[PDB]
Amino acid sequence: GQVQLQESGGGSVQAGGSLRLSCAASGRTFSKNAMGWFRQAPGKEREFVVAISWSGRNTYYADSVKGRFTISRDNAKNTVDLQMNSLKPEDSAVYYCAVGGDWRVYDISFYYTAHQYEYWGQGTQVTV
Amino acid sequence: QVQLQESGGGLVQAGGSLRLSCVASGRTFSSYAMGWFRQAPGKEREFVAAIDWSGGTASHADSVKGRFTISRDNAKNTVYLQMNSLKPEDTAVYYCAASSYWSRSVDEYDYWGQGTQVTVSS
Amino acid sequence: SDVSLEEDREALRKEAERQALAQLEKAKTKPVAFAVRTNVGYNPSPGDEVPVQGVAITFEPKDFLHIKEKYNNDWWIGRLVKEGCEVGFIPSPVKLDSLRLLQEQTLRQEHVPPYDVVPSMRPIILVGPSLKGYEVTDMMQKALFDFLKHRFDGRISITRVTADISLAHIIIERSNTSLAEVQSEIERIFELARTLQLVALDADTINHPAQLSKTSLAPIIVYIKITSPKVLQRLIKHLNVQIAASEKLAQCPPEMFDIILDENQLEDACEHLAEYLEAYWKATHPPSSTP
Repeated sequence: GQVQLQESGGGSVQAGGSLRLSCAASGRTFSKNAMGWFRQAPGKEREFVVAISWSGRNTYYADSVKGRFTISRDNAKNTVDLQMNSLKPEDSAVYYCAVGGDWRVYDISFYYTAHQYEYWGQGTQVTV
Repeated sequence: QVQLQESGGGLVQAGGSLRLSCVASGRTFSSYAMGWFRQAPGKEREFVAAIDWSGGTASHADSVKGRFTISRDNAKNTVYLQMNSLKPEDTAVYYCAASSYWSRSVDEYDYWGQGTQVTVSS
Repeated sequence: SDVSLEEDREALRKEAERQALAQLEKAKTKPVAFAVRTNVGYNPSPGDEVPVQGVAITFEPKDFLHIKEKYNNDWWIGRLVKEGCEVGFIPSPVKLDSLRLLQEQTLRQEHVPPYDVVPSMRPIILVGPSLKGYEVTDMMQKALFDFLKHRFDGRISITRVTADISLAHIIIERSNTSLAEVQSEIERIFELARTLQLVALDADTINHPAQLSKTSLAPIIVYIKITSPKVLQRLIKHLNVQIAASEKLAQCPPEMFDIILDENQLEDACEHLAEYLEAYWKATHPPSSTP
């Protein structure tokens, strides 16, 4: 098990609140890989949240979080950060970071599709 | 190797409308930009119109601007040339061609049809 | 024989790479033949059989590429439209579709074409503060065009577009008013951007970015925003139609604009637009292209 995604920054907040999630990748430099966040609520299927391109030039947000969440990436440290502001109860779920597969040719829909991501973190809880 | 077949040529009249079509073989039609060229007798063929891969962008020769319209549908492997306001100067053999590039130069097209003859009576 | 042919092929591949490299250096100063906006991203791999190993261009979805030459049926020579990016090898749609199929077979997974031909310079189109054809918006947009003509003199072309280029039901609108004239204007805008000069359009019928989002013009949408509805009413004195679309433009999602000019001072807004366009000029005119 060489690749490891360690996540941090979860917890509980009051509605309208904010939180910062972070994920540090190790085992590969992942220089040409996307990195993103998915979430899963109890009884709901897993759903896309946000993703950032390997270059950091392009970001992709789900409509449910556009404007309230922001993603950033530091490749030298192999880390991604997710600033979530104005949090709502519908945002309560376990959040998973993920590293995209070694895509050769891809469209924007790859960023939104979980089976296009190769490596995953264990998850961090976020409640209201 | 893509095979192309034009059709629709014939004897037409000035001021009328004519629709030419070209059907392509193979399963990679959408990977090629499609062009139409026309040829006076004894002369080298000249550019008429080209359409890009999705059909969202087209270019037309100055002499046919506003009168001719190139289009394509990738579902039938077909290219069309809608020719309105036919003038006697449109009399020529019309050829369809496929290119992996974007161009109006004959040398940069890779596959050619056998052509279809259009005669515009004045 | 297996050893002897591998030696003859290695020498032939080595010579082909040297000539391909020399052809690449010649293309640095060649004019841009055409531009494409990508619908896919491409990460080159060692097995892609690039004409020169390691000199294939990496790009992302919605990137813009300036194409210089056709190398062969599988490869073009061009560059990503971005500062710091040099000419390299770009896969043709023929090559990209084969790489895509190979990936889908590897991962056990009719596609939209990967490239759209777009103008070599994205045309600038102003929207806001309200409806064009009225004095308040026409005066403020004329003020921005006059500034651009002076700041970018010799580097910009400003032209009027009276044809409804949004039409590039709509069947009734095209029956109102000629796809021939619209297509003719579209090709004219492509031609104005051929030599890589900045292009600014005074498009009368374009008041909202959604009217031209589905075209291949790929414009640079500049939003002149008056954030206070009271200030707009002050400047107007048909207020009702004017205040409504300024509210409509404010409702638009922000990613639908390329620039939002909401600075409280007009001079600061002009400098903001000038800084953005100078960066675009640098991205389209790299230093290696001028000798």
